[PDB]
Amino acid sequence: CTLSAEDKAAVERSKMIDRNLREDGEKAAREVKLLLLGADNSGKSTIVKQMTGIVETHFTFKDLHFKMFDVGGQRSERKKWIHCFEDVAAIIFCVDLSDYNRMHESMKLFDSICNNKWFTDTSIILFLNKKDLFEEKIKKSPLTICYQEYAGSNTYEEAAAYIQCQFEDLNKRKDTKEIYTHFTCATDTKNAQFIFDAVTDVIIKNNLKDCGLF
Amino acid sequence: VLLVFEAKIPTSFHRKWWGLNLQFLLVFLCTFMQIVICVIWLYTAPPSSYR
Amino acid sequence: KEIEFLSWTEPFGIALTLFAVLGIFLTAFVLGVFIKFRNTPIVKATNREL
Repeated sequence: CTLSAEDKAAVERSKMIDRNLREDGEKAAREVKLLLLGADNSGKSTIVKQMTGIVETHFTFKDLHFKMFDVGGQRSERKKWIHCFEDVAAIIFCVDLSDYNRMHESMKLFDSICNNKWFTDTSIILFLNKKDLFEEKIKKSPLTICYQEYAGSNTYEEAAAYIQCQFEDLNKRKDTKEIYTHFTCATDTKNAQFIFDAVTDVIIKNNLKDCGLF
Repeated sequence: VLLVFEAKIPTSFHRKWWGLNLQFLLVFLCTFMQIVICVIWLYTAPPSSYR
Repeated sequence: KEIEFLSWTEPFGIALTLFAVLGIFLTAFVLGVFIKFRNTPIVKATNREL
């Protein structure tokens, strides 16, 4: 080499920094990122019992780390900060079944997020929170409160089926995404397991798509 | 197909052992032994017609 | 003396040649159908180039 001693020492320092960057990147690679969205009353803050900037939550279930980001605090225009979340595994959308106006702007937000120009290859885990409470409420009063055009009996089955069919029918990019809908019980113990299953399935689909086998 | 389906790692973007066109190289590597044996056979003892 | 070998004109040779030609045609048809429906999920599931 034509270097001096100090130049060689600087090169050695740079190599050490490169090694540290490699280890940190490989460590950060072993994680799953989720975009937690929904109304303020949806219950997103209590979605997983395992537990102003972006709201961040982290949990590990069955040897898999998950970082959920809530970005409802950011009240600026979403167009100029939504591209920072294009490289995430899935969008977890929580809907409040009981409240009617809440679920209405929940449909608005669902359509807005699903029809973005960035999230054209990402899927939604749709948690229909407040299942049985809204079931009793719909026993008391029909779904005509918000879904006025909808015609159905007072049974919970028809109303819940219509609501799920709606929330899946606002979707337009059905070619490269798939919604995973889950009726959320008050004491549901399958939430983390459901997220695990959905993440594994979508990662398998991602392998299939890059390898061209899908 | 097996390697793609089995790996549970979230970071499966690494494709240095599967995908792209390395599969063609592996096929050629498998057939290289037969090519070599045929070459040696035809250079050291060629078969010939007999009456 | 008579010379003995497998022949192109003896009946067994004709049968073997016909069977080989039939196999060639069958594989050609398979390749043609694969190329025609190249962008379909069943065809993409099996590695197309391979």
